[PDB]
Amino acid sequence: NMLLNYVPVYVMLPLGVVNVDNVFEDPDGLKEQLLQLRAAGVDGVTVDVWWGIIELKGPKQYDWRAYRSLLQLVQECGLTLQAIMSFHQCGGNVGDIVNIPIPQWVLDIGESNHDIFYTNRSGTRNKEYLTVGVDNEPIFHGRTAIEIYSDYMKSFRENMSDFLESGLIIDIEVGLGPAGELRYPSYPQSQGWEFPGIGEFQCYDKYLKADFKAAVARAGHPEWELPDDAGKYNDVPESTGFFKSNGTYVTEKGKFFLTWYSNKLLNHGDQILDEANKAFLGCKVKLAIKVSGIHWWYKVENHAAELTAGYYNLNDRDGYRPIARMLSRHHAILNFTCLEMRDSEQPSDAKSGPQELVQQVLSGGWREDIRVAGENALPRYDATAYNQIILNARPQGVNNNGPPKLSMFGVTYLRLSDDLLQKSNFNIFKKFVLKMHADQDYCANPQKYNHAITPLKPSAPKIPIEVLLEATKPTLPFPWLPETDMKVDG
Ligand SMILES: OC[C@H]1O[C@H](O[C@H]2[C@H](O)[C@@H](O)[C@@H](O)O[C@@H]2CO)[C@H](O)[C@@H](O)[C@@H]1O
Ligand SMILES: OC[C@H]1O[C@@H](O)[C@H](O)[C@@H](O)[C@@H]1O
Repeated sequence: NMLLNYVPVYVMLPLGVVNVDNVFEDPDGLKEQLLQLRAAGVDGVTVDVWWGIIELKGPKQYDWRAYRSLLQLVQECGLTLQAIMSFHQCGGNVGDIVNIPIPQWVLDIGESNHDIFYTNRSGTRNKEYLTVGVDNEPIFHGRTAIEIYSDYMKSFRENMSDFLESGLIIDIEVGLGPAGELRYPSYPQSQGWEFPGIGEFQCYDKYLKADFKAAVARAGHPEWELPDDAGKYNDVPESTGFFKSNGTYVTEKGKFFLTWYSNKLLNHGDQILDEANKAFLGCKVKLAIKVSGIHWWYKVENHAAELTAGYYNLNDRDGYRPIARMLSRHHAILNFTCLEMRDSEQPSDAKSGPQELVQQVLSGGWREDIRVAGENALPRYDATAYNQIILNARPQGVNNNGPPKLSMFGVTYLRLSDDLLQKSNFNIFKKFVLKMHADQDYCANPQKYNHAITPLKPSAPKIPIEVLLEATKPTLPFPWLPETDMKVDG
């Protein structure tokens, strides 16, 4: 039955639906919009549950009231919800039209210890997310960074227990870095970065620097230092000593560094997912993480932008499949934040391969047998963008004889706004939804399309780093259709 080809669609809510003062500003206005979404067949909505808003007053001083009101309204409107545990700041990344810092009490600690922030070679501290360097340092009034994240999720679970039991929440997206994605803040607009700059390594805080020095010493090269020839944010690879042909990135020193740098992210994600699994154990919800889509420089040997962001991906080394393998033990979903782009839409001097990157990432996930989801990177309202999203959702089209061999677990659309509801735009959006649903009407019971959610089980045993890195072996991607068989047209 065709319903087996159904891929659910979710819509991200406006940034700041509950403001920095923890107030659900305009319920009536949101309601009108939500009702239009429900009428259009949208399965659910997505929202940031901001750490800086909820635990503002002080350690474990949570206030869930405003969010309880929002969830209540969402439920009343007949929509499901994807909740993002947002442990990051809103404001310095593309589209961030509102400023929401992390808890002030944490920022106060940052005044006496600047090394709790990601730091670049020049010494500039980025305050949008706590460096992985302090994940296990008990410097926050007795707690470590991971314990803070853990306590937060447990409080959410307990205080929103009625919504969880009633099945309102479909999945919990655990924020793991800038913009909620598992990556280093290598391309900060707040520091002057501009596409398609290669970005900069963010491993200069005292915690990461010390870990590196100890590591190279144990490797027999105590004299090795962090990269000093990688250039600046807006450089091009060929103008740097680190990324040029036969440059530092290909030397024993460079390879060791890149492995160390990317490994920190894998472990960061694995340890926090462990806590998320314990916090939501038994609940009918799934776990998910977000991976950034860094398509610029993907078509040159150095893959410079990916490397500075923490994804050690080269033409002969898969830097994404190891992440997918790590996710399997947690039975988590890999959410890829860039599915609507086409190579031809990118300037040629950027050497961008968004289409190829998507194929590589989704294929790796399916090969590791995990579920994969995604979202468009930039606001788009045209047919071509929707058709590309639909192609990626079902790479080999629909199957009239049963379920498709390949399909994404869901797609989240960024973002709900007055522009989207404009007559003509919303008209196209409705067709996008219909096509994602494979020409079927909105289906309220997820079980009908094999998306039933069972109680979250405990995570499987820890997978050693060496086994994770075996996933770096390059593999051929699954075959992709040149265009979707379920086009929106125009
Ligand atoms: O509201 C979710 C999330 O949205 C923004 O980050 C997006 C980004 O704009 C996209 O281009 C892509 O990278 O996915 C990101 C995460 O969904 C905000 O910048 C971020 O703070 C917020 O959590
Ligand atoms: O915010 C950065 C964005 O700027 C836009 O002008 C470009 O078209 C995007 O490709 C880029 O990601």
